[PDB]
Amino acid sequence: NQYDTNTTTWSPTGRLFQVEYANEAVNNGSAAVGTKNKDFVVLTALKRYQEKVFKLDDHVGMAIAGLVADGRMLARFVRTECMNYRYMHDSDNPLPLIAEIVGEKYQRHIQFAGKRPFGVGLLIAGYDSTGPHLYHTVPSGDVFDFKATAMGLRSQAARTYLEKHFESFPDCGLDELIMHALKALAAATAELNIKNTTIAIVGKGTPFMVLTEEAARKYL
Amino acid sequence: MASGGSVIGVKYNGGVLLACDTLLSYGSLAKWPNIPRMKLVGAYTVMCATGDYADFQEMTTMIENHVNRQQMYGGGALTPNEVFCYLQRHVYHKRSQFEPCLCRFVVAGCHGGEPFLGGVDDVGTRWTDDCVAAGYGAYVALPLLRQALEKPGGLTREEAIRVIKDCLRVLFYRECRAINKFQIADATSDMVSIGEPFEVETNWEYDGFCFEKTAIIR
Repeated sequence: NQYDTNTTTWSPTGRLFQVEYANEAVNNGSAAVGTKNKDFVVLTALKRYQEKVFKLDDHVGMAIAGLVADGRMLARFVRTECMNYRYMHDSDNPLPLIAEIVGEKYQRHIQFAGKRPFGVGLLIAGYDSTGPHLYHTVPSGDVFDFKATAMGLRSQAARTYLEKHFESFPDCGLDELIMHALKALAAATAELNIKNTTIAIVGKGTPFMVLTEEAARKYL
Repeated sequence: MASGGSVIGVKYNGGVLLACDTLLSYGSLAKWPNIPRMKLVGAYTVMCATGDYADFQEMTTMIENHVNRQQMYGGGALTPNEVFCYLQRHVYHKRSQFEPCLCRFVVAGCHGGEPFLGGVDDVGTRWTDDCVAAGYGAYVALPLLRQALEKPGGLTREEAIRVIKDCLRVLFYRECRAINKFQIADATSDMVSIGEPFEVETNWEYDGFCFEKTAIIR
């Protein structure tokens, strides 16, 4: 295949091949799941001790899938954007604006020869003046706003489960929502417990937080 | 070096008033008596400043643009508190380069039925409070607004207007570079409105001001 070495080469059917391959890096990381009700977002992730969930500011964090060194870069970047914002404004970086700028950073790495794609997907979960928000970012620079989804390996199954249940999630409380996020992450698999499964939460009243093994015992 | 004189502001029950005159001076020359010095910034907020009018124009332009662009590109409508914070950072930054904004700002607004009022000076000092002022307002007005606010339970809109006008009258009497022509903005119910100019009634007819009593030589 002549058309699949660089990012700066279209193919005769209007495809960018190197970009689809970066996208496989995501389909082959460990599964993560997100879901949201009226006032919280829950991330869960199946650790395959590997940092897979990062806090980006008081009101927002993310799960990754794929190349971790890419995840860490995208984190230094968002953290520095939120801090800047709060220095200038004394309030929280709004979440739609976080998504835009991540999207654009990714896109620049798919259009020049001196930049490599990012081989890492994010589930960004946060909470601001317009409620909770769950964004998915992929290496093509696309940015979806979801009520629920899953990424990474076997994560189709997680996706199927969620598809039957998400309509009920607006009404759920924070405990059923966490359980739905686990039955989903389970569907992508050894079983879940406090040494290989992460849970994080953010919402009204609730700065972004990874549950400790104690608090997580209740759910697991 | 078109320059603005005093600005004053006071909080009352339900909102806040900002007032100034419509004059730009150049040194002692009263050069433009019909300039509207107050600027609406976004949905909830209004600003004014004492000092160098060019530096005020530049700083409010920069701010109004951030506020309008942020709103238009999906990041919502900045609040008084946020506008104020951003202002103070830019004032401070410029001071830190030794290229100061030679103004003193007063900012006012109303969001969530909570009225804002605060001040920023040209080295970046900031404070909020129930009454703020700049220029000879700080020496002449604040003693009166502060006395007025001593009453418990706060001020009605009408009592806030009365005391704003008494301050205006003293500025007009004792501030050289002033004129009897003023506007008042009123932040209340999550929006600001700027009134038409008005004048205050003054007194000039005391017997102790007559020619014979003020004569240096009898």
